[PDB]
Amino acid sequence: TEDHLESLICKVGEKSLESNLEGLAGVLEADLPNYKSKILRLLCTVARLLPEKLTIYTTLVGLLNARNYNFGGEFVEAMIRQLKESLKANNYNEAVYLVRFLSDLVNCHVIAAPSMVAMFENFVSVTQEEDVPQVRRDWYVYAFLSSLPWVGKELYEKKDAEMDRIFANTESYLKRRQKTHVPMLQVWTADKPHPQEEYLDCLWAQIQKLKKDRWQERHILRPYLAFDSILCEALQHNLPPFTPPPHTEDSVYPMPRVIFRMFDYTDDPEGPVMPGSHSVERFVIEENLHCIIKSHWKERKTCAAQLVSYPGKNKIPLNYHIVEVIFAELFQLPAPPHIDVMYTTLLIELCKLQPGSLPQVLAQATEMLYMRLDTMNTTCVDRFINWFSHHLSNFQFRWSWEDWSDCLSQDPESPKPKFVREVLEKCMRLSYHQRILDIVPPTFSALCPANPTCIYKYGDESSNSLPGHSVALCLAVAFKSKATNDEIFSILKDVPNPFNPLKIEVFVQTLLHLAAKSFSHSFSALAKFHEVFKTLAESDEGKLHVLRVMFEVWRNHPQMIAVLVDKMIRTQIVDCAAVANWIFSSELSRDFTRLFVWEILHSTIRKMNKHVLKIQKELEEAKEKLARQHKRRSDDDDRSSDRKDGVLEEQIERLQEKVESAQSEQKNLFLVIFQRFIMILTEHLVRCETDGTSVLTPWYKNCIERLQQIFLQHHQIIQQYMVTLENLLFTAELDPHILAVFQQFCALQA
Amino acid sequence: LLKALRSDSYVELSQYRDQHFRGDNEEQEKLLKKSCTLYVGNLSFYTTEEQIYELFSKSGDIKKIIMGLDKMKKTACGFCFVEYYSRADAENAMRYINGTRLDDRIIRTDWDAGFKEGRQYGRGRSGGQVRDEYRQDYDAGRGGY
Ligand SMILES: C[n+]1cn([C@@H]2O[C@H](COP(=O)(O)OP(=O)(O)O)[C@@H](O)[C@H]2O)c2nc(N)[nH]c(=O)c21
Repeated sequence: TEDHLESLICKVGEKSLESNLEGLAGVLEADLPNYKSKILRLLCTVARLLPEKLTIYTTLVGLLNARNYNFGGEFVEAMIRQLKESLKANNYNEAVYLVRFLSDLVNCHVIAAPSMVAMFENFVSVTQEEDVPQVRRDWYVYAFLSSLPWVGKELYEKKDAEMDRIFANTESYLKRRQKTHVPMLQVWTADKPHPQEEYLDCLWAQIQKLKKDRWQERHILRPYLAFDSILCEALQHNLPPFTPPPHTEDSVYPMPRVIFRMFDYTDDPEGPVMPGSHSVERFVIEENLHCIIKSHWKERKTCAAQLVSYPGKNKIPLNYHIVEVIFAELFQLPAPPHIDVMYTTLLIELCKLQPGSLPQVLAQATEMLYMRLDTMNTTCVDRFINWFSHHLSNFQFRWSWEDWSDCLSQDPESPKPKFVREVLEKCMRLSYHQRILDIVPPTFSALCPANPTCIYKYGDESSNSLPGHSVALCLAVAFKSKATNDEIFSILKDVPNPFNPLKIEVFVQTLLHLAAKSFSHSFSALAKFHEVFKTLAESDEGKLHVLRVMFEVWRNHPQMIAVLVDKMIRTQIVDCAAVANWIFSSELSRDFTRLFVWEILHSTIRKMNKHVLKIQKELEEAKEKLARQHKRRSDDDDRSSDRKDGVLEEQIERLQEKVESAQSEQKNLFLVIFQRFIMILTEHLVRCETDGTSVLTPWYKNCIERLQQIFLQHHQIIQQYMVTLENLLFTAELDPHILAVFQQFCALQA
Repeated sequence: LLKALRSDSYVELSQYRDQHFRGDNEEQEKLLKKSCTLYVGNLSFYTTEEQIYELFSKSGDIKKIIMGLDKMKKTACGFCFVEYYSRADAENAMRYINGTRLDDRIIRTDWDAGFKEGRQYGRGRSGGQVRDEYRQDYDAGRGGY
């Protein structure tokens, strides 16, 4: 039954629970003497791996501790070692799960209450440390506060005098916390419907309400209440004087967050009265549901079934909470906890799992998001754009568009009309141009996407006066005759020279127009004539000129240029630096606010980041080969491996210098983007000041938030460039509006 | 780790095997596990290379898409092969995009041993997919019977 023990441990939570707990203690006792070490490992792992039902497992420990006092002895000691090493590994996400598990144990009388108070004193005392990042101080305070709901009433009455000083110290710290990072993190800057506040501020207020009403909560479930008689005689265990690990340079702390509300109890009048925003029982609901998503993110069917059957579903309206939680996971703008596409399909299975009510609230939830689009962070809008279009894709594109009739009588660059324009454009990607026109009411015909057809400058009937037209027709027959690369050069030799920009334009326009049928034809054309592009576009400005003429060919088909540039980079036709310059070129200025251009920039960045990691990975494995051979050389004294080591020694140095070459290339890419980002924004700021116009414009609002978004999606990489950015680009002389973005980013993690 | 949490009944290979493959069963077993190409099923005949690229780009970047053409008609038979750069990226598409409606049509995905020349043509007697001949019901997406 070695494999049986872990199975039955996981079975207790699923689906007479108290009777199930009682039986579980008996079977655990039978094989405890010979499997004690293995049992401790299983309980320790499930304490951090399964925080969704930690109250269930705490009662299991209490019953085992009650029957065997010695069992609870080493288990607590083993639990501390797990916590002690977890902090050393900078794995704080489950560290809070562990400290919650310890806190709930005092309810099961496993842990002495005074010892737990001294444990929290050290956590709060971290704020008294100096020269330590403010983020680290936040986590320890968060860990203590987060565990309070499970330990609120019982711990308070025992040692109120001590923890009141603890509460004062925590309250004192929250007053002087830096709040510079909130504006980046809040999805909505507006406060009228529901304010967005930092998690500590929201959590603290909920604790105050819980403290106000004598620490009573209704949502949480406490199985140990039923086993009151048994746990009374159990002897408590005193915790060792734990101390937090000292701060180290390599230590990494979790980023600050912000919890957003999109629902109010007035939204569902007939249903159960859901907890208010500053209600502690609401926090535990979202926290459990987040862990449900975290635990079963791989299995969408299993995840959907688990959260819908959430314990205590009768008290609280599940449909409104689950929808809010999914959007909460989706709009964590630093990074969603999983792949973005997971949430789109998760709601699909949820929708079909509860067809009775969930489609109604989800439709209502979508409308609520639409009305708040006036002040929503753009990086979250793109996630909203992708989900809503995809959700419409697998629902026959059925929607009451006439409801959003207000978008027509607005500025075309206002967020609401822009949202409609982007959604239809994305819906165009999944269907036909005619298909979108049919479903949309005719009044929105102005917002319908344009027909994605190639634009040929050298058209048959356009004009014969355009330069190079005679040469252009020669390219057409050459391509249709499957000409070789060398003879293509001969045709280009006749092009007059005003490097030659004219040669690029005539070659690109003809080649793209010929391969305008599909992506496969276009990909083949570039591969077929790979050498031609490399020879012609040798200069950096020549590489840039390839993109601008390419954009003119497919201005009306954003998806076509979405992948066309991607293939060019991987074929070394144009480096990432050229693409970044092309984005901010005056040619794209009119469409700079479009969503598709930013997908280009991020895809280019990801390719550079992915490529440099692969080179680093290749260096590491080659480095380990030296370690592997040296270990074998020590074991087997072979003198013929000296030449073998020499082969890899000259190999690794080539990789090492290549990494520096690659890292410098990656560093240059971000430097170019930020350098190019400053000049455009500064130009906007000075002209608005000179002309007296308001700075807050739809163009400026969209552009400034893109600067935040690129910071957020690659903060880990940008961490290596703090010295360079501060000394060169982001300086004190810079405008405060631009510098404020860097002000919050550096304080975001440090 | 934990036995229950590590379970994911979407990445594991299906019972399908390519009988045209040169090698025994175990060769696919090891090759399928370390593979970055997956096969889709029962696409609409009117679907296009752009649509499938857009849908699967959500999981991650694509290296190459091979449309499933007819043996003789040289026309799409409602299936295609999609190849990702990294295995981890391809798993997400299999975990989530699989079973999701596309062009008002439910699609089905499965791992593949890797693209080979001449493998994109339908192996059915008529020229399309073998399942087409055994199909009996009426559907416009698959050109009728
Ligand atoms: C059902 N199915 C068909 N194909 C591919 O589709 C083409 C023709 O498949 P088929 O001969 O119609 O499949 P069958 O023998 O199971 O009836 C070939 O290129 C096959 O590799 C398939 N390819 C993969 N990877 N997985 C599948 O389940 C699958």
